[PDB]
Amino acid sequence: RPESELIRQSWRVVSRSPLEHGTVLFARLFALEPSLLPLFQYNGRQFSSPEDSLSSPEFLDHIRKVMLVIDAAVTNVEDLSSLEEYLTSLGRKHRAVGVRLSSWSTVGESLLYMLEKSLGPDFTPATRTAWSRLYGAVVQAMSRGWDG
Ligand code: HEM
Repeated sequence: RPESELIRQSWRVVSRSPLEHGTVLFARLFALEPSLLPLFQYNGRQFSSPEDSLSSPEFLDHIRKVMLVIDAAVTNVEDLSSLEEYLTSLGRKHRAVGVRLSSWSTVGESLLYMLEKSLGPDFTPATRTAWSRLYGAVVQAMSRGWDG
């Protein structure tokens, strides 16, 4: 695939500094869908504002976890079937946390925004298409966690 190469090349730029980039992803996400903010319940407390989340070590650790799952998907882009069972359980966990299926599309748009802003001119419509497809496939596996 030429898509798989576009993904690997674009990810190299981002994975240089995963917290900085994942911070962008989450800041964008809460800008679009502020109702996701209460789902992060560290020590039984909710964040009042999006900027509160950025001072939480647990929240920042979650950004790292996110970037690592995406790294795994990129590493396995040629065959994502090997992550399917893991992603299904990840889906189930997030359903339990309170993430709705519809919110995954917002996460996807936030990921695309982060890529667009990091790559600028290098974020070509083919790169965008490749990432939408990869992310779509991740979500599809995760959505198998919603059957019950
Ligand atoms: C709306 C988006 C999301 C919300 C509200 C959310 C919320 C949470 C919460 C509350 C936890 C449990 C506490 C913690 O470990 O920090 C969690 C765990 C986790 N999240 Fe997310 N999350 C989101 C998106 C994602 C995405 C997109 C990924 C990866 C693609 C991801 C990967 C993880 C991982 C790997 C864990 C640890 C799961 C485990 O093994 O127990 N999360 N998430």
